[PDB]
Amino acid sequence: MRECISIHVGQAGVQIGNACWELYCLEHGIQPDGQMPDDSFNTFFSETGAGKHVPRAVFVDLEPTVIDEVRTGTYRQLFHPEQLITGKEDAANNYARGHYTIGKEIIDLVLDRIRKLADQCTGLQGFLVFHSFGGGTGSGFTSLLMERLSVDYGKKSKLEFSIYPAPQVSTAVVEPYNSILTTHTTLEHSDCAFMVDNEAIYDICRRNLDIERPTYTNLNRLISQIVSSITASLRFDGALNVDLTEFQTNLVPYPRIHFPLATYAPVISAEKAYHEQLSVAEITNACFEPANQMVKCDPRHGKYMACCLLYRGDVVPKDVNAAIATIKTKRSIQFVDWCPTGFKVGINYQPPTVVPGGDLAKVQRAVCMLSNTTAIAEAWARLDHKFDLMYAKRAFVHWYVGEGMEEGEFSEAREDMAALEKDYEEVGVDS
Amino acid sequence: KKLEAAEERRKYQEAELLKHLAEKREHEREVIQRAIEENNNWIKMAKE
Amino acid sequence: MREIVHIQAGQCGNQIGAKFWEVISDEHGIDPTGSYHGDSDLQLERINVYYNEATGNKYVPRAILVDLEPGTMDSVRSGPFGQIFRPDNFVFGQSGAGNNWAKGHYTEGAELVDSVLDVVRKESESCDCLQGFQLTHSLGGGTGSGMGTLLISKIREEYPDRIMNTFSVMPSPKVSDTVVEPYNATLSVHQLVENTDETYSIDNEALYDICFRTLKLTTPTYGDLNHLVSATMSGVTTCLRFPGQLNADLRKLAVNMVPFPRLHFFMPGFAPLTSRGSQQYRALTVPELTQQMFDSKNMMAACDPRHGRYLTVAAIFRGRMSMKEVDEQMLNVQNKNSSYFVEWIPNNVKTAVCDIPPRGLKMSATFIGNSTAIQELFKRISEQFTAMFRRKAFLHWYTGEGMDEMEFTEAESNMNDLVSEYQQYQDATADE
Ligand SMILES: Nc1nc2c(ncn2[C@@H]2O[C@H](COP(=O)(O)OP(=O)(O)OP(=O)(O)O)[C@@H](O)[C@H]2O)c(=O)[nH]1
Ligand SMILES: Nc1nc2c(ncn2[C@@H]2O[C@H](COP(=O)(O)OP(=O)(O)O)[C@@H](O)[C@H]2O)c(=O)[nH]1
Ligand SMILES: [Mg+2]
Repeated sequence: MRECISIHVGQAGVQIGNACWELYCLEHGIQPDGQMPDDSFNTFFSETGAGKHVPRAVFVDLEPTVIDEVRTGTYRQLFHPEQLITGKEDAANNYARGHYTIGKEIIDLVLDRIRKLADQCTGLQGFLVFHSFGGGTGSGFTSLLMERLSVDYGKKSKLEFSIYPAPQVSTAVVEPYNSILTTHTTLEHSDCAFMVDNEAIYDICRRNLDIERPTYTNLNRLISQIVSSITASLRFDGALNVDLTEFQTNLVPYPRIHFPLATYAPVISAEKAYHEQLSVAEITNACFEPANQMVKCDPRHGKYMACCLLYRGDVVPKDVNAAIATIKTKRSIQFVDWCPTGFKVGINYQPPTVVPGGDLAKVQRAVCMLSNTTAIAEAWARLDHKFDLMYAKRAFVHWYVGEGMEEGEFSEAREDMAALEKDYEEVGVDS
Repeated sequence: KKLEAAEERRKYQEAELLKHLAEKREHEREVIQRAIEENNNWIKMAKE
Repeated sequence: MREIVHIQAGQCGNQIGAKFWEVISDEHGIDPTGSYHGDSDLQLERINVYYNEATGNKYVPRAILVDLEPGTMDSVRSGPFGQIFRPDNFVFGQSGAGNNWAKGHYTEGAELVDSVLDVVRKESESCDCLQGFQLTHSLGGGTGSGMGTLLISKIREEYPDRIMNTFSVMPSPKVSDTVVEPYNATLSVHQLVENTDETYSIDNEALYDICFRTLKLTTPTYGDLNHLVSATMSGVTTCLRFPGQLNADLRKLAVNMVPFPRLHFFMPGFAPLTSRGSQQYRALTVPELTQQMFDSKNMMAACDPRHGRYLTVAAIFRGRMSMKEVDEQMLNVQNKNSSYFVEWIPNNVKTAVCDIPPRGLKMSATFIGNSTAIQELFKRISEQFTAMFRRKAFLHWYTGEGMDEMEFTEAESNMNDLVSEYQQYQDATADE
C-alpha cells in the first residue's frame, strides 16, 4: 500500500539517511533492532515474519567508510546487509568518475537491489533520492542512477533532497562543476527537488542553536526535521495529508520549475526553557523570515507561484487561517498573475520528535513551508557564476576529460542552466 | 404509417446518440493509447 | 416511473451522498439497520423511489458508492448510517485520481468504470420501472469530476432513454484543496452540458459565503457546508419521494423545468438558513419563506437571481401551513417581481406543499430555479480557467496523461457558448 523507496547516495546522502531513519524510528516507536511494542508507517517500513520493521531504503557509496559506520553502528540490525551497498574506490570529487569510470561497475548491482525492494511493494508511489551536489558519488552516481530509474520505472515519481554546497563545509574546489553537471543530467528525470543549502543550515545552527562550529551531526539533525515534516503526511494519517502526486500538483506548475524553497520553524536550543511555547501565528510569521530558509535567497525580490504549509502537533485550523489572514495584510508577499490559490495547508497531529541528547528543544507545534518562488534562481546564479570563473580558464577540466568526458558536455550543462535561469525569469513576467 | 413513422424517427436519433457516444469511446482509447506510446518512446530514447 | 438509481463518486460525492442518505432515512423513519420505525404512512408511500425492500421489514438504499481511493469508503462504512448500504455496492480502486480530471476520465477511472457499471446494471435490472440516475460529485476533483462524467457517458450509452440527474459541486478559491480546480470544472461542465438532463449547480462559493456571512462561522468546515447541501438535496427531492401532484418523477420535473436542451443547470435556494449547532430558532412565516426566493443570500449557486430572469421555477414548501396563504404569497411575488420572469413561458412558476417538514425545522422552503443568472457561475469558472490556460500553467499534469490542448480549448468554448445562450434568452422578448 502506497510505498515509498528511499535511496541514499554518497557521504552526504548516507549521513542524512542515518539522521532521517533514526528520527522515523523515534516517531513510530521502532527500536534500533526493528522491533516495536496508526498503520501508515508501512509506506516506509516493510515487515518481516519475525515482526521486525525494515526501512524501504537503499544506501549507496563508491567508498566503504561511511556505510561501514552504519553496519557497525546502533542501527546495524535495522537494515538488512544487502541494502547497504559499497564499492572500493570513491569518485574522488569527480562527476565523471561517479557517472562513468567507477559508477558503471556498481550500477547494475544497485538497480538489482532496488528491483528486489520494488517487488515487495503492492502500490509503489516512487522514489526519494538523497545526495550532495558536490561529491563525485553524490553528483555523478546520482545522475547515472536517475537515468537508469527512468528506464526501469516508466513514469514513476522521483523526488530529490539535494545538498547545495557551502564553502564553510566544502571539501572540493570542483564542487560548482559537479553541481552543474548533475543538475543538467538529472533535470529531465526528477519530478520535484528540495534543495538544502549547507550555508543556510550552518547559519541556523550558529544563530538559533548557539553552536560555534557546527558539524555534519548538527546539520543533519536539523535537515532530518525538515525531511520528516515533508514525509510525515505519507507516514501518518492526519486530518490533512498530501501524497507524492499532490505535492507535485500543488507546487510544480511547469516540468522544469520543480524546486520548492523549504522554511522551518521553530528552531529552539535545548537550553533556556522560556523561549516557548510559540503560537501558530508566531511560527507562521517565522516562515516568511529569510533567516529560517533552507536555501539562501530573497523571496521579497521574487514572486511566489505556490505555498504549502505543513503544520505538526497542537495546531487547529482556525488558528492557521487567522495567521494566514494577518500575513495576507502584509502586502510584501507577491504572487504571479496566473496563480490565484496560493495556500495549501496540511496538519499532522504528531508534535516534532527530537533526538535524545540533540541540540533541538521539544516543541508543542512546528511548521514547514514549501514555496515555489522565482527567488530560488539566485541559488542557481551563484553556482553558475563560480562555474563560469573556472570554466573560462578550463581550470580542472582535464580531470573530467581524462575520465572520458568531453568539453561539449560542460558547455551543454551550462547552456541548460542558462535556460533554467531564463525559465525562472519568463515565469515571473506578467502576461 | 403516422405511428411506425414515430417508431422509425425515434431510432435514427438513438442510433445517432450511440454514434455520438461511440465517438466519445474512440477518443478515450486513442488518448489512453497515446498515453503509453509516448511513455513507450521516452524510454526507446533513454536506452539508446 | 418508480426507481431512482443513486451514484456517489469521489471524496465530495461520497461525503455529500452519505449525508443525503442519513437525512432522508431520518425523514422516512429508517434507522441505521434498515428498519422502519416511523409513525406516518406518508413516509412509506413512495419509499421505493430510493430504497429496495429486502427480506422482511428492511429497506436498503439503491446506492452505488464509487471512488478511486479506498479511504473515503472506509469513512462511510464507519459512519452513522454506514451499515445501511449494500456491501456489494461499494466499488473502489486503490490508485486515486490525484485531483486530476484526466486520471479520473481517461486512465485510472477507465480501469474501474466496468466494475461500477456491473453494480449499476444489477440495481437497474432489479427495477420494475427505472426513472433514471442521480449522481452526487464535485467538479473540482479528479474522481467525482473525471470519472463521474465518464460514468454519465457510459450509463447514457446503455440507458439512453432514462433521466440523468446530477448534484454537481462547483469549486471555489475560498474553499479550495487544489490549484487545478478551474481546469477540472471546465472539462466537467463540457460533459454535463451534453450528457445530463438536469444538474443542480451546488456552489462552494455560495456555501462558504452563507456560513461565513450569514451563519457567522469564522472558519467554515466541509461539515458546515455539507449541512446546507443536505438541506437542499432533501428539499429538491421532496416531490420525488412523497405523494404529490407536481414534479412527482424525474421526467415530469425535466419537462417542466427544461425549455431548451442545454439549459438544464439549476440554481437551488433554501430558507431558513441554519447552522449544524443552531437547534433554536423561533421564526419563519409563509410571507417570510416566499421572500427568500429572490434573495441572493439564500442561493446555493453564487448568482444574484435579480441579475437575470427565471425561465422556470419550482417551489417546495414544507411543514404545516395554509395552502391558500402559499398560493396568495406566491402570486404576489410573481406580480411584484414581473421583470424577473420571462413573459414567453406562461404560468412558469409551479408550487408544491408537503406536510412533512425536514429535521429540526417546523417550516421550510426549497426553490429550484432555471435562471439566466446562472451564467455568473460559468463566467467565474471561465475567467479562472483562462488566467491559468493563457500561461499553460499545470498543463503538464493533463498532457502527461495523454490529453491534448484542443480538449481544453473545446471545453472552454462550449462553456462560453452556454453563457452566450443564457444571455440570448435573458434578452429575448414576447414580441412574438
Ligand atoms: N549536510 C551535509 N552535507 C554533507 C555531508 N557530507 C558531505 N556533505 C557535503 O557534500 C559535499 C561533499 O560531497 P560528499 O557527499 O562528501 O562526497 P561523495 O558523494 O561521497 O563522493 P566521493 O567521495 O567523491 O566519491 C560538500 O558540499 C559537503 O559539505 C553531511 O553529512 N551532511
Ligand atoms: N461541499 C463540499 N465540497 C467538498 C467536500 N470535499 C471536497 N470538496 C470539494 O470538492 C473539490 C475537490 O474534489 P474531491 O471530491 O475532493 O476529489 P475527488 O475525490 O478526486 O472527486 C473542491 O472543490 C473541494 O472544495 C465536501 O465534503 N463538501
Ligand atoms: Mg565520499
